[PDB]
Amino acid sequence: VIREHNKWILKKIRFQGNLNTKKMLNPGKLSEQLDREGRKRNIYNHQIGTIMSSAGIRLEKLPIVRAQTDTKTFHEAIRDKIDKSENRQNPELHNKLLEIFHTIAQPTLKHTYGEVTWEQLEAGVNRKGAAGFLEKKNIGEVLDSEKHLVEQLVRDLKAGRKIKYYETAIPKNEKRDVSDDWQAGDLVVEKRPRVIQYPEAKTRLAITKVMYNWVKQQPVVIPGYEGKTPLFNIFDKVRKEWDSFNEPVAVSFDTKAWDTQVTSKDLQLIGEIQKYYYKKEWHKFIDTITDHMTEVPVITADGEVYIRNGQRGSGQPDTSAGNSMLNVLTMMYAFCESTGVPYKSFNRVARIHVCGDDGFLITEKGLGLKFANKGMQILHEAGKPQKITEGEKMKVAYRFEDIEFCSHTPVPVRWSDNTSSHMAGRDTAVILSKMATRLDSSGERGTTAYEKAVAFSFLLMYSWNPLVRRICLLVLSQQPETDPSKHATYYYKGDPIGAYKDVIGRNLSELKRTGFEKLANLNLSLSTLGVWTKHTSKRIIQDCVAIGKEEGNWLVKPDRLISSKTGHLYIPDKGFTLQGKHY
Repeated sequence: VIREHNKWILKKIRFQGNLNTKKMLNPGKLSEQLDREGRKRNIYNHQIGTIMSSAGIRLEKLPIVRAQTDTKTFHEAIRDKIDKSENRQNPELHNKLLEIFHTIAQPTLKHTYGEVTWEQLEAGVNRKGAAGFLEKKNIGEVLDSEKHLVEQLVRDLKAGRKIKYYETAIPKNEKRDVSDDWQAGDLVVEKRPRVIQYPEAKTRLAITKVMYNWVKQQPVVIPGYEGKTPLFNIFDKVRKEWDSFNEPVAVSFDTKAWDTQVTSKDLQLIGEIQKYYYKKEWHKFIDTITDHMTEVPVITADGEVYIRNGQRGSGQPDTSAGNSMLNVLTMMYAFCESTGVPYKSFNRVARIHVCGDDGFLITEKGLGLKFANKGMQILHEAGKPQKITEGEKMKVAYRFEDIEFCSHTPVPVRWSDNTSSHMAGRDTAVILSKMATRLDSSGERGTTAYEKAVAFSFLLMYSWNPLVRRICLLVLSQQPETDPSKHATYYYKGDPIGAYKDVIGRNLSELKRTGFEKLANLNLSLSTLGVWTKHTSKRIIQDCVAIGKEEGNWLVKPDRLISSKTGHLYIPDKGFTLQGKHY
């Protein structure tokens, strides 16, 4: 019941309001927002978002929220997770971890690794890499001017001279999932931030420059390290392994705040394993840097200074390999300690998959459930505590289809030629949540050029999800007269629908059927959290049908369902997939 001269604003409201105002009209919310520096930008990706809004998709209900980046809570964070004594660990642990290491060392590479060229280092590096605190220039900026400085540092570290290592701590500015939360009463509006602690831009360069091989895992030498493999065919290889066992089972790793749990001795162990693969001319370097990481001086963004007793500073270059290697060793060790399986017999009774602290292992029911029970406690005294759940034991998968890994589970996908396979799945709500909120930060603002790349990228990753697929298509369907932006995860050269072939190996038009069950499960939060309406499915479909009925080769015909309905198929052309900003 507002006044007339004031109803013009109403035609600008795009979403339901969220002020919860009890005695003042809250008409809704707009699609623009005030940038941290006065600017007025979009909140979402306009194109993708507009289409989502065409159907009953309330972008507002997406389980996503900004992270509290304010000093008061940032400090709470550091106090809550980081402020802790080093974990006590059974004595001999590290001997046995080393022992286990030797059962998985690749002699063909022992003492072969050394420094690498500036050229291979700068391989799509993140020039916008943070800069330090006491440091002026950032990565890239450092490449250009102070390069030679990096060199003397390397040289300094090698000589093992004195250095002023310290790490900067800052809350991470990112939108986060609250899908689990909202799914349950708790309708949080923001979430604690991840606190990043990281080495100086120059130091990061020196480090990654000589340890490129171990850090980037060029020559993956970590058993089960799967963060080098593309998420579209990963569950396929795991599928194999699963089928090889009689009555398989997957046990999931679930350590609490892993980084905060890394011991000093854990760090030294990695030091050893690193010296195992590096030419002797670098062992002092390795020892030197490792001696520093056992007690790091951290300077918070606000100015505070705390002396952290060894843990993993997410920003350390070695984090990925470091945590992955240390994680597999500990879990293997844990498995053995639990079942009775001798160390060298690991690879014969089980298969392990890891990605940083995340990971699981496949094995015969018996051995797996054993690992699952005695596991918690063994792990607990190993210094890597597992999250208390309810059935006081590790999560056990009895169905391959239930394996959770790297934030995904497998998704069944039948192809035209009745052949099958598995794609990487996730909650649609979340796919949508990332689709509408990912903008190019490695840039600023938005263009259909960008969204097109975004759509393409999600096509490669989620073609099994109809909703998403048709939305991606509708996106790609626009401005064909313009090539994609290279600021996305991926991007195509030539014809998109082609490239999907170029990478997936098959044709989109061939995606005949997606597991019904896996899909019903992956669509729950959509209803439960009120993200979509009943009509949404139909709504988006017609949206395609419309474009795709006119005479022509419509790239929206690859949906076997839309194609059917339009009476037109799409005839692909060129198309070769590339990369852009993918980690």
